[PDB]
Amino acid sequence: FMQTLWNMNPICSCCEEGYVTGGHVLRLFHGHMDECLTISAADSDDQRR
Repeated sequence: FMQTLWNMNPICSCCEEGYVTGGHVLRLFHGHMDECLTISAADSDDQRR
């Protein structure tokens, strides 16, 4: 019942089609046909760093 005041602040809004904005998840592909920046596989002693 005690009053706590809150702010309402927008992160995003409507967006033009085919335009990349912040917050989306993508695949970063560098090369010609098939290559991407990846992290090492599970275990394999690389520690995924």
